[PDB]
Amino acid sequence: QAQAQNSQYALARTFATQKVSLEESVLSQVTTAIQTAQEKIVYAGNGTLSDDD
Amino acid sequence: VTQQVDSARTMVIGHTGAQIFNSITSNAVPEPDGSDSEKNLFVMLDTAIAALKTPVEGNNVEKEKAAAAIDKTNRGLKNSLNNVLTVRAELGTQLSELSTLDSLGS
Amino acid sequence: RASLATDLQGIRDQLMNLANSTDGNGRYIFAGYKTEAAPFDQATGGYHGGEKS
Repeated sequence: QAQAQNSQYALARTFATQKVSLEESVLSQVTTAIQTAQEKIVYAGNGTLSDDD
Repeated sequence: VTQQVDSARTMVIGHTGAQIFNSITSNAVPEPDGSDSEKNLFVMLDTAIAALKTPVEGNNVEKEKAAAAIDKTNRGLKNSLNNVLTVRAELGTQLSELSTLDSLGS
Repeated sequence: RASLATDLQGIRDQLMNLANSTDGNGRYIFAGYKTEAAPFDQATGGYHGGEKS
């Protein structure tokens, strides 16, 4: 029984690992996107751009 | 969604999207007028997008109005970045724990 | 500091997980003598185990 229980927990950890790793990847990309977004706002702060710009 | 991945340790195995893009950490920048801080990323992004596509040539009350919308967007983006970074950190701890626990199990 | 708080939160929960370890049959060696019982409070640290080694 004890060894079977260890097997159970091993399966659980496998699946949780996969899911959390994927989340990390996507969140990293999100962070870079938000960084560049913030950057663009800084540019928009310039008060000499014309309306086409 | 929670799951137990050991005899006692139980863990959050995925953060519902609202936590990521529709919340603020407990330390967000307050608005300078005290009204309330916008707290959805897309709401503020679309506010700014609408503001920029608005002609303001020589037309005060549109010039500064748009500028204020942009400022609010700036603050909002800052808070959003901090929130998502907090989520990243929590996941990093989760991964470190999982690595440590499995070795123990072996 | 809140990020570090979540970090310490994970580490603290890991400690609690270690403290509540089982024995080789599904009982708890970390209940001291009372292997028959669940030995710790996971909220704050209330210890429910035996009185003796």
